[PDB]
Amino acid sequence: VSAEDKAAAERSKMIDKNLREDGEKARRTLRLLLLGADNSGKSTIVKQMRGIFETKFQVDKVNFHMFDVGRRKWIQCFNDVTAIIFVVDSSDYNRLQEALNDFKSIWNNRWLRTISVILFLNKQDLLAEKVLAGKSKIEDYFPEFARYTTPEDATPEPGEDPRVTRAKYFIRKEFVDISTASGDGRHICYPHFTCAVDTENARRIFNDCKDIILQMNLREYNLV
Amino acid sequence: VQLVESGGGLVQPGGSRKLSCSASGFAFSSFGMHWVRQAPEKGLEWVAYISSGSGTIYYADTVKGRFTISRDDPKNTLFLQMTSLRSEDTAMYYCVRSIYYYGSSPFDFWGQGTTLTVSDIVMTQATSSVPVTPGESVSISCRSSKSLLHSNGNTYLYWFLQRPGQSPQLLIYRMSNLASGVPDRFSGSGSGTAFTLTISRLEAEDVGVYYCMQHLEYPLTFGAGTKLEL
Amino acid sequence: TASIAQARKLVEQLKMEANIDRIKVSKAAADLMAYCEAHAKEDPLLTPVPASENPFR
Amino acid sequence: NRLSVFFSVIFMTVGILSNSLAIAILMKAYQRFRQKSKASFLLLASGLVITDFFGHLINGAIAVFVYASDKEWIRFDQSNVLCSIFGICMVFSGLCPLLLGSVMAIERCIGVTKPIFHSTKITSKHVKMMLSGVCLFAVFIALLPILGHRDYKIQASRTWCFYNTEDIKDWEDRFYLLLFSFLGLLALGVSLLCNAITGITLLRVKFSHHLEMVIQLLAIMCVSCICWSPFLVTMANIGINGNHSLETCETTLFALRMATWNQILDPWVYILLRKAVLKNLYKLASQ
Amino acid sequence: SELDQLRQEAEQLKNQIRDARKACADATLSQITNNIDPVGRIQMRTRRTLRGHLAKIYAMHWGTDSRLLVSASQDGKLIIWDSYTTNKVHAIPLRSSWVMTCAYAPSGNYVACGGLDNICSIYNLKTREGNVRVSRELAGHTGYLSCCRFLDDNQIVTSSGDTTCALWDIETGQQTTTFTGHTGDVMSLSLAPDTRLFVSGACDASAKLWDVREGMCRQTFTGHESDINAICFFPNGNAFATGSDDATCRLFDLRADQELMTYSHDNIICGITSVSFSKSGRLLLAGYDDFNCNVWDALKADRAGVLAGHDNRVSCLGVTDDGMAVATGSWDSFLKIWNGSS
Ligand SMILES: O=C(O)CCC/C=C\C[C@@H]1[C@@H](/C=C/[C@@H](O)COc2cccc(Cl)c2)[C@H](O)C[C@@H]1O
Repeated sequence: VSAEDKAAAERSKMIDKNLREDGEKARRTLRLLLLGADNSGKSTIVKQMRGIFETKFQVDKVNFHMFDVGRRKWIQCFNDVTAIIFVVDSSDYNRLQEALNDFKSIWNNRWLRTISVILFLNKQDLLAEKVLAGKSKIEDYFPEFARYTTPEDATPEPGEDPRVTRAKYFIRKEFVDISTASGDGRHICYPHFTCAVDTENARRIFNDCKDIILQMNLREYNLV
Repeated sequence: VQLVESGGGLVQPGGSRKLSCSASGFAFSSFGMHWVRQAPEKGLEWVAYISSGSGTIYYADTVKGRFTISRDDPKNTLFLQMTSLRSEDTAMYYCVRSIYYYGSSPFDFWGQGTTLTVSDIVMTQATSSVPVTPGESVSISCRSSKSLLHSNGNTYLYWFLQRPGQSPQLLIYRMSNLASGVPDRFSGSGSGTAFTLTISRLEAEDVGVYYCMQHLEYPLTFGAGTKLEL
Repeated sequence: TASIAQARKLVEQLKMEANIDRIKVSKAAADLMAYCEAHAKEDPLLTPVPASENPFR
Repeated sequence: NRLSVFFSVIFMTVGILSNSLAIAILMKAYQRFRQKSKASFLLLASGLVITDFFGHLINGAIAVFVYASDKEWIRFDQSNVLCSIFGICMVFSGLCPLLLGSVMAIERCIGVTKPIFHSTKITSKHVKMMLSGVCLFAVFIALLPILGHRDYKIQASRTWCFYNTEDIKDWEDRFYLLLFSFLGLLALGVSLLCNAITGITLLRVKFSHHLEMVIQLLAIMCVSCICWSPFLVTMANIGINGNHSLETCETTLFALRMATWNQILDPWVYILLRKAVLKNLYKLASQ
Repeated sequence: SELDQLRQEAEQLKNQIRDARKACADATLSQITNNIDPVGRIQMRTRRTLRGHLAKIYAMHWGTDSRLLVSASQDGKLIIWDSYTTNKVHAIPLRSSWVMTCAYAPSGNYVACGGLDNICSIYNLKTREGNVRVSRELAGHTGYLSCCRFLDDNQIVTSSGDTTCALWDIETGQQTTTFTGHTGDVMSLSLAPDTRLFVSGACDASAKLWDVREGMCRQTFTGHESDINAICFFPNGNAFATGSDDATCRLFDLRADQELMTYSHDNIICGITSVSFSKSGRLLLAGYDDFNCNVWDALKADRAGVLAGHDNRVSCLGVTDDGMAVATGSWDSFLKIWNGSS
C-alpha cells in the first residue's frame, strides 16, 4: 500500500462515517405511501394532519414522512415503507368496485407482501347522508348487501343510525375480506372511518404504526 | 481557488511564530494540506502534512518536535505553530492543497507563500541549468535512489514549475499525467528510477526552475531543480 | 378526430418497417457465431485469465 | 464419586453442538432480517451463543485436561498460572451469559412496549456498543481478583478454579463472592422484571405471534432462574456465613452443574425451540 | 368509415411483416450452433463486496477504464467505487432519494441519475472546488426516469415511464429529439457501440430500434408475454437481448428482424431484472428475482453457471469494457464483483 493509497483509504473511511451518520438520521422518521383515487380526498387528510409530493407531520415527537406520487412499476420503490395509506371514497357506490379492485392489486402485489395497509374509508358524513336519503341503494351495486346483517358483536358509535351502521360495516367488510383472503399474517389491514373534518387521522396512523412495528419485531424474535 | 499565507516576518532565534493559510473558493475540508518551504536561493523542502479530517499528521525530520501543523475546517484556516526557530528555518513557506483518490491530482494548487526570516529517497537533478531558445525542444532529467514504481502500477513522480517571482505550479503528476490547465506540449516519460520531462516548442512563459518530487513515501523529497534560461 | 389522426401515423410507421431488407436467419446466425469465435480468446469471463493477470485477486 | 470425566465431556459436547447449530441458523437469519430492520435481537443473540460456544470449549477443554492429569495440580501447575486462567474463564463464561440475557430482556422489552422509540431512536451502533460493553464488563470482573493481588483458588473437587470459599478470613476474600453473587442475582432480577413486563404487555395487546413469544419468555424466565439460583444463592451463603454455613462440596458441585445447563439450553430456549426453526430443521433432517 | 378502413390496413401490414420474417426464417440459431462445443461450467467467485449503501441498490454502471463504477441506491446516495481497492471515491447526496437509474459518462468526467422525480441530473466529477456538483437537471419527461446513457459529454439518451425516450443536449438543457411509439412505460435502453442506434424495452412487451440522428423507429420486436425490464446490445451491434417478467430472455436480430433464441428454464418462474453480455458475446448474464444471476450460453441457450451471492433481488449487473469482471447490484444493499479462475 503506497502513501497515496493510504490517504485514499482514509478518505474512504471518512465517506463511510458520513454514510452511517446519514443512515441513522433517515431511520428517525417513518415513511408512508399515500394512495387513492381522484375522489378519495387523500389530499384533505394530509392537509389537516399537516413528480413526488411530500408532507412531514409529527405525532408525539415522532416524525412521519408521507409520499404522494402524482403503477406496477414504480410501486417497487416503496418496498420498505412502514405503511401504505390507502384512501377510498365510501360515499360513491358506483366507484366502490374500482376501489376494491385497486385495493386488491396493492394488497396482492408481489413487492408489497410485508407492507401493512392503513385503510382510510374517507367521507363518512356523505355516506351517512346518502343512506338516510334512500335515493340510492347499495343493493343495486352489491347484490349481497340485501342479505347482510350487522354482527351482534359489533360496537356502533353512540347516536348512530342502524342503517348507517349496517352500510359502514358492509363496506368495511368488503375491503377486509380481500385483506384476509391472502397474506397469512405477513401484513395486516387497519381500516378506519374518516370524514372531511376528522382531526384524529394522524394519531390513528401513529397508533397503527406501533402495531406494524411491533408485528415486525415479533417476526424477528420468532422467525429465527 | 485561493491560498493566502500570513504570519511570516523577522523573528529572533529560538523564538516562536504562527503561520496561517486561509483557503477560499474550494472545499477546504476535503483536501489534505502540506507546508513546503524554500530557502533563499535554494530548492523546495517539504515540512509537514495534515490529512483531510486531521486524522493523519506527518513532519519532516528537520522540524519534527518543533513544528505543529493544524487546521480549522469551519474557518478554512491552516496553521503552522513553530517553536525554537533556527537560522536554518529562514525560508518562504508555501501552503499546498492535495486531495487523494483514484485519479486525483495532489499538489495541484500552491499558495503565494509567506516569508519567514530568522536572525529518505534522494531525488537527483544533475543538470542545474540548461540554456534554451524559444521554439526548441527541451528535456529535463530526474533520478531517484529508489524505484518510484509501486506494485499497484503507479509511479509516484511529480513535476513542478516555479516561474521567477511565482509559486510552483504542477505540470505532471504520477510521472505521466498532465495537470489541468497545463499546455499539451509538456510530456512526462519515465521508467523505474530515471525520468524525463520533455518540453516541445518552448515558449517565454516556460522559463523557470523545474522540480521533480517523489510521493512514494514520507518524507516527500524534492530534486535540486533545473533552471531554464534564454 | 384524435383516433383517425393516430391511425394514419400507425399505418405510416408500419409501412417503413415492412420495407426493410431482411437477411436469412441462417446468415444472421452465422455472423453471431463467427463474432463469438473470433473474439473468444480475449474474453476473460469465458476463459479465466491466470491469477497474475487478474486485477481482482 | 459424584465427579467424573464424562460429566464434563457430555456437557461440553451438548453445549458445543447446541451453540454451533444456533450459530449457523443465526447467521442465515440475520442476513434476511438486517434488511427489514437493524435486527438488534439477532445481534445480541449471536453474541450470547458465540460466548457460550467459547465458554463450553475453553472451560471444557481445561476441565478434561485436569481430569486426564489425575487432578495433579501440584505437578502440572507449579507456577499457579493455569488456575488463574481457569478462574478467569469460568467467571467470564458464567457472568457474561447472565448479563447478556439481562440486556436482551431489556432490549426486547423496549422493542415491545415502545416499538417506535426502539425502531427510530435506537441504532445499530448502540446495540454493538451495548454488546461489547457487556463482554468487556464481564472480563473486568473476571480480571478483578488478579488486579486486586488475589488469585483464584482450587475448589474442593479440585477440578475447577473459582474464588476462595474454604476458610475465608479477609474481608476482600468475601467481597468477591458477594460481588459475583450480587451481579448474578441482579441480572436474574432484571431479566425476570423485563421478561414479565414484555409477557404481560403482549397478553393485553393480543386480547399472531403473541402466544409464540409469550411461551418463549416463560421458557427464558424458568430456565435462567432454575439453573442459576442454586449456585448464586450458595455463593451468597458462603460469602456471608463463611465456613460456618452448611455449604458442602456436594451441594456446591451440584449447583455448578445446574448453572452449566443454562448455557447449554440458551441456544434452545432463545433460538432452537422455535416453530419456524423446528420446521427448517425438519426439512434439513429429511434431506 | 375512414377510421375502420385504416385499421384494417394495419392488420394487413402486420401480416405482411410477419410473412416477411417467416420467409427469411430458413433455419434456427439452435440448429446452426448445434455442432459447436458448449462453454462448459462457468464458475465465478466473489472477488469484492462493496459495502456502504444502506438501502436497495437500483442501478450500477461501470466506467470505461474497467476500474471505476457508479451505483445508485434509494438511500439518496450516488457512490463511485474503486473496484480494485473497494475504496469509495465519491459519495453524491441526491436531492431526490427515489433514484432508479445511473450512468457513467464514457469520458469519466460526468455521472447521471434520476428516478420518480422525472429529472435526469448531471453531476460534474472534475471541478476545481474538489466536490461533485450538479451541472444540469434535464426536465421534460412526464414520467419517472427508468434508464439513461451518455453518448458523449454533451449528449445523453433517457427513457421514461411516460412511454417516450428523449435525446438531450446537456449544454442547452433541451431535448433535441423525442422518440415516441411505445404504448407502455419504457423500462430500459441500450446503446449500440457506434452510438448511432439504440434499442428500448417497454411494458408493452415490445422492443423498438431507434435511429439517433433521424429520430424515428426503424424496427419493432415482439415475442415477450410480459413487461420488458432489461435490454442489452450484442457486442457487434447486430443483435440484442431482452429480459422480461415472463422468466425468459430472447435474442433478437436487427438484420433478420426477428427473435433467434429464447433463454428460459422450467425451474425459473421469476422475473428478470438485468441482462448483459460477455466481451465476446458468448455469455449472456441475467439477473433474476430469485436472488440469483444465471449465466447463459448465448449461442446454445444453455445455463452455463449461477452467481449466487445475494440475499435479495438482483436489481442490476454490468460487465467491464475489458471483459475482466462482472458486477452485480442487489436489493440487499451490496455490490459484488465476479470473475473466474484458471
Ligand atoms: O468436574 C466437575 O464436575 C465440575 C468442574 C467443571 C469445570 C468446568 C465445567 C465445564 C462447562 C462450562 C460451562 C460454562 O458456561 C461455565 O459455567 C459456569 C458454571 C458455574 C459457575 C460459573 Cl462462574 C460458570 C462446560 O459446559 C463443560 C465443563 O464441565
